Amino acid sequence: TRTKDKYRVVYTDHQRLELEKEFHYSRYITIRRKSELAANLGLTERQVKIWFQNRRAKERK
DNA sequence: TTGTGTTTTATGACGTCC
DNA sequence: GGACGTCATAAAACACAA
Repeated sequence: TRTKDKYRVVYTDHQRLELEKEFHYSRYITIRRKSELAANLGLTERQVKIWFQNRRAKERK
């Protein structure tokens, strides 16, 4: 769906920062918010979703 | 350097929506 | 039969004592 002949892609610093800020604001992301964020950062909704899931896991750990 | 231990993307499997 | 949540796990990329 995302993966191809780039197994995984390194997110820019800026992107990462934005995501972190969003996470801090709230740990779950609304569909609308997700859509906005993907639009404004050059990532797919799906990518954003994945990231949030990862981040929650990380927090738990 | 460069091993090697850890972190970041990403997936399928399985679970719960109030 | 979707959407999103967990999780164990693979592989690329990084962090950094040695």
